[PDB]
Amino acid sequence: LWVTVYYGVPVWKDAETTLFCASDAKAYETEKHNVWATHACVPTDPNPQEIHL
Amino acid sequence: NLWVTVYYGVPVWKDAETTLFCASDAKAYETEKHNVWATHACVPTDPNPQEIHLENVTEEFNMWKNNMVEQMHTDIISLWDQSLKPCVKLTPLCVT
Amino acid sequence: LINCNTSAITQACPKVSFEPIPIHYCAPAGFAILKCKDKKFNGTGPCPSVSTVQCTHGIKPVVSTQLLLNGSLAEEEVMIRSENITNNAKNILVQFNTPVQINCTRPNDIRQAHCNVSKATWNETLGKVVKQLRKHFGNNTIIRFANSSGGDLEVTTHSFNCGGEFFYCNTSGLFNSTWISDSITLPCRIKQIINMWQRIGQAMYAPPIQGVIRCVSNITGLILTRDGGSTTETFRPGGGDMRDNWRSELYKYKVVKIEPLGVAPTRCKR
Amino acid sequence: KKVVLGKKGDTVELTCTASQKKSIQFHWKNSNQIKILGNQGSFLTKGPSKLNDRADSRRSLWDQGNFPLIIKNLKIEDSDTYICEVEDQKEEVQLLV
Amino acid sequence: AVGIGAVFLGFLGAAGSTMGAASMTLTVQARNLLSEAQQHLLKLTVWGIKQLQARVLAVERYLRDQQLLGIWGCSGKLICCTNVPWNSSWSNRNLSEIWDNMTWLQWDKEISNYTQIIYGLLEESQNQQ
Amino acid sequence: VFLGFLGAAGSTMGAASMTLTVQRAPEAQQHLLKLTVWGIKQLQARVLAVERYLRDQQLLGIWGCSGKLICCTNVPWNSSWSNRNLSEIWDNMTWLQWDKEISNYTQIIYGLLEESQNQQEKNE
Amino acid sequence: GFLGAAGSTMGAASMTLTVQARNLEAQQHLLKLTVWGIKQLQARVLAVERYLRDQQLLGIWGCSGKLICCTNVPWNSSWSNRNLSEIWDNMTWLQWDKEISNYTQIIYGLLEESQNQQEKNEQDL
Ligand SMILES: *[C@@H]1O[C@H](CO)[C@@H](O[C@@H]2O[C@H](CO)[C@@H](O[C@@H]3O[C@H](CO)[C@@H](O)[C@H](O[C@H]4O[C@H](CO)[C@@H](O)[C@H](O)[C@@H]4O[C@H]4O[C@H](CO)[C@@H](O)[C@H](O)[C@@H]4O)[C@@H]3O)[C@H](O)[C@H]2NC(C)=O)[C@H](O)[C@H]1NC(C)=O
Ligand SMILES: *[C@@H]1O[C@H](CO)[C@@H](O[C@@H]2O[C@H](CO)[C@@H](O)[C@H](O)[C@H]2NC(C)=O)[C@H](O)[C@H]1NC(C)=O
Ligand SMILES: *[C@@H]1O[C@H](CO)[C@@H](O[C@@H]2O[C@H](CO)[C@@H](O)[C@H](O)[C@H]2NC(C)=O)[C@H](O)[C@H]1NC(C)=O
Ligand SMILES: *[C@@H]1O[C@H](CO)[C@@H](O)[C@H](O)[C@H]1NC(C)=O
Ligand SMILES: *[C@@H]1O[C@H](CO)[C@@H](O)[C@H](O)[C@H]1NC(C)=O
Ligand SMILES: *[C@@H]1O[C@H](CO)[C@@H](O)[C@H](O)[C@H]1NC(C)=O
Ligand SMILES: *[C@@H]1O[C@H](CO)[C@@H](O)[C@H](O)[C@H]1NC(C)=O
Ligand SMILES: *[C@@H]1O[C@H](CO)[C@@H](O)[C@H](O)[C@H]1NC(C)=O
Ligand SMILES: *[C@@H]1O[C@H](CO)[C@@H](O)[C@H](O)[C@H]1NC(C)=O
Ligand SMILES: *[C@@H]1O[C@H](CO)[C@@H](O)[C@H](O)[C@H]1NC(C)=O
Repeated sequence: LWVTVYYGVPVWKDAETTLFCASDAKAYETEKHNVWATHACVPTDPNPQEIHL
Repeated sequence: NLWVTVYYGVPVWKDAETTLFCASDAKAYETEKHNVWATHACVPTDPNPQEIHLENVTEEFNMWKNNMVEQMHTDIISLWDQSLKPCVKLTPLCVT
Repeated sequence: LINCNTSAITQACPKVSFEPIPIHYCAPAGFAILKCKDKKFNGTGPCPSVSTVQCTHGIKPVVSTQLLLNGSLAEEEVMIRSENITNNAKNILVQFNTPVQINCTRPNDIRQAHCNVSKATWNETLGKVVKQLRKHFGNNTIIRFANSSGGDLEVTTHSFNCGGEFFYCNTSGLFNSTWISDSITLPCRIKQIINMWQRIGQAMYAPPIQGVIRCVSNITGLILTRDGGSTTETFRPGGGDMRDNWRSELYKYKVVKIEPLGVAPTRCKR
Repeated sequence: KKVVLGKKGDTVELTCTASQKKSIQFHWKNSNQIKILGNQGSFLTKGPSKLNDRADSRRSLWDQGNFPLIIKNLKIEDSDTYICEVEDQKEEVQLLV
Repeated sequence: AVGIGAVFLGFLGAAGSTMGAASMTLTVQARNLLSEAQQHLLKLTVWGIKQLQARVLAVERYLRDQQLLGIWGCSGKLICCTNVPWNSSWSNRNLSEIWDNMTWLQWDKEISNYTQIIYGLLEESQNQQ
Repeated sequence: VFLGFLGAAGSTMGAASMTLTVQRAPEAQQHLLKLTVWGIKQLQARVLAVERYLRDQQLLGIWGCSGKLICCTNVPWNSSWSNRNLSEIWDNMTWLQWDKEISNYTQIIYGLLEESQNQQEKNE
Repeated sequence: GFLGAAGSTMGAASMTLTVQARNLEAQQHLLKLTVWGIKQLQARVLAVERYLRDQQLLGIWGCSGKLICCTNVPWNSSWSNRNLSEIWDNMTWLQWDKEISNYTQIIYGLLEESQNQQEKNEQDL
């Protein structure tokens, strides 16, 4: 019939963004990952959430 | 016969006197004592800044009653007072 | 009928490194900073090539007197700005269209510093100012650059800072000529009991560090001052009100407030 | 119009006065408009006159608005009028020895 | 202020243009203009708050205009017409003398003597109606 | 306005349009740094989720139907835009399968749907 | 963000209900200011998202944008029909809010349907 327009519709397409990395580290050990995983990382997520669809 | 409209997004401006910041490019690990101050009171810069050239517009500037200067003369007095901390000051009081 | 006491505060004073970085000045949402792109701007009056940007360029807060180190250069010619020329009490700001580099160092008496500036690049760049000065002064008058006249040591000498050490450079051999129609050395003396430019009152610092002290900068400015008498004109330099240092870099900026809500008459209905 | 008298050699106190007591940049000039004193921020700057080393101001009083001119060693040549410039108020004061 | 701070700068794009050519492109532009170490992390968070204490300020400055447009009838409409008659005592100029030879800045030097009165008349005209 | 707002992508579009409108020591002295840093990540996600809503209320405003969920317009369908029988694309088809079908023409529908408001702006 | 102003009169509220939007160095404790800088900013995004989720309800009932909107759903007698004079004279908006307890949930249910009836009325002409 006629074109109608909805908002709030549950659709998603795809993405090619740049994800950021978490990697919970120690920040004082001289191991080479634990000195890299504080250079370009973040503390890991406290209370993560995961929903089943 | 002619009726009042309303428009949103008209290129009009006034002359206001807000309080702008600094937002410099500090490193937040140095101890240059500007990078100690610019990491606390100044945000990071914008890497893709906006710059819009205009049409035939002649703005009446001023240079000697500018009020961005009194918001730079404060943030450098409030730099040097926390950067070059001396050993002895002598500031008068002179109470009436 | 008044009398004044003088306090004496005493902080803990280490030797802090101190170099100025470029600091922008942006505003919050709902405002804008206009920018004058006219490359012949007197400072006041209608600027025809106005652009619109958020904040200005990285302005380095370089505190100085008698000169304007490390600033920004004019586009085409030497500009000369004042609130009212022939007021005789307004500081004539002067920009440069070229950097006059200045090596000013303490070698290995610990308060002793020469200050090398080339006589080739300075005699040209002081000559360009005499062209732009006779534009406002009659094209037949003699222009004489004296050294200073009295006052405190911070305004009578090129006082600046270099790695935390408060240099005090004597510039009598820099403005000495009299104009008609290889490398100078300047005897700088690091001081420890200075006056403050923030407020009124002296400050006493630590003794200077051990080692070499170096800072190579660009003189990109001047603060001259006329001495209007009763004929030639005597242009002795000056400074000291530190707003004039930063007035010469916020000179092409204005802060406006966007008001996007128009009410115009038309012939609409409903 | 104010006026003052001195004998010889003494120290006078010719005062401007501002309105807010927050250290407005002032000056002092003679009748022929040569600079005598003047605030430059929080420093002090004299002018290339005959009084180049015999003039002074109280630096502690600039925060309380008053900008005096103190001339030591009054000679015979400095009998003149002297003019403040605070913001616009050219407050003239004439001195005779 | 990357979200709705670049919108307010885009309003001033066609300044100094004529009043007809500046109001004609309002619909066009707004669709286009709306388009970690130890010592670091306790300073890099204040660089994340201060970049959000102004980005949120671009939101609640933009919604303080739609709360103002919504009082005068039309909300969400850029070009909008109202049932209030234009008094000639604001300006005694014909519409041929207005949308052809004026820029938008000259209106702030012409009707701002009256621009708080018009905002009251636009209130009641969409209050009782 | 949120980002985990519609994770209810069921099966029936007729039922989806119905629910379209109804919507201890892990510390090691660093648990105040985990909750502060990821507090920002839950604020950079919520504020951008607001500015996506305001970017879309201006796009629904150009189509005239702003501040409303189900926008009924005054432009008919076509034959190129997956001319089904209004039963296979409304009672047994998920929205993701429907969005994958007309994805070739969503940039083509949006052009004329702007023009259908400008014609309704001519009679004013 | 849209709060109130002291209540204290029902009639004097509706005059001043419009004017709430009709016109308008530490470096030592970096956890006292960073934690309370988020909690004072999480309470400014919620004051924006509660406004947009409440202009969404008024968008359903056709009242989107208008502060004082008027709608075509009549008073039932079973919703605490008091004197309509003294409600605006000497009463606060808190005291009126107690005067309907569970009728607010069924007042809203008619406004969702009366617009949908009006949706089936404007498209049936
Ligand atoms: C105009 O701009 C120019 C361009 O930036 C400015 O010139 C810069 O000036 C700074 C200092 O004034 C200078 O920085 C030095 O660089 C050296 C080369 O790497 C460094 O070695 C030196 O660090 C030492 O000195 C500091 C002074 O306090 C110490 O804090 C620091 O820890 C280092 O100290 C060691 O060495 C000293 C002896 O020097 C010794 O006493 C200590 O115990 C320790 O062993 C400075 O960082 C820049 O290099 C200059 N830039 C350039 C390009 O050369 C100029 O200052 C600006 N003009 C004005 C007026 O500000
Ligand atoms: C710039 O300053 C000068 C000096 O103060 C002003 O010139 C004098 O102004 C006084 C006003 O009290 C007059 O009585 C003199 O006749 C003026 N002298 C000269 C030589 O002009 C001048 O007016 C100022 N310029 C501006 C634009 O304000
Ligand atoms: C700054 O330097 C100048 C010269 O470069 C000093 O001025 C005079 O210079 C001559 C030689 O050129 C000397 O014979 C004099 O003794 C100097 N002084 C005077 C008072 O004439 C000037 O003194 C220097 N400034 C300071 C503060 O020392
Ligand atoms: C600038 O002025 C000229 C002169 O009339 C005009 O033709 C031109 O359109 C103006 N510029 C803009 C961008 O409108
Ligand atoms: C600066 O130049 C402008 C012309 O561009 C002129 O109107 C103004 O009077 C000048 N100001 C001074 C102080 O010379
Ligand atoms: C400086 O230049 C001028 C003209 O260019 C010249 O008259 C003068 O001799 C020069 N001085 C020196 C020291 O080179
Ligand atoms: C000074 O020079 C300029 C350009 O060389 C000239 O226009 C001006 O008339 C001169 N001034 C005089 C002769 O007084
Ligand atoms: C200026 O020069 C004269 C003579 O050359 C000298 O007596 C005086 O001390 C100098 N003053 C300064 C501040 O250099
Ligand atoms: C001096 O100017 C040159 C360009 O003319 C620039 O590259 C250099 O960095 C400047 N020196 C400073 C800012 O110290
Ligand atoms: C999931 O599918 C089953 C079987 O088709 C159906 O009964 C149920 O209602 C569906 N639930 C949702 C949430 O889609």
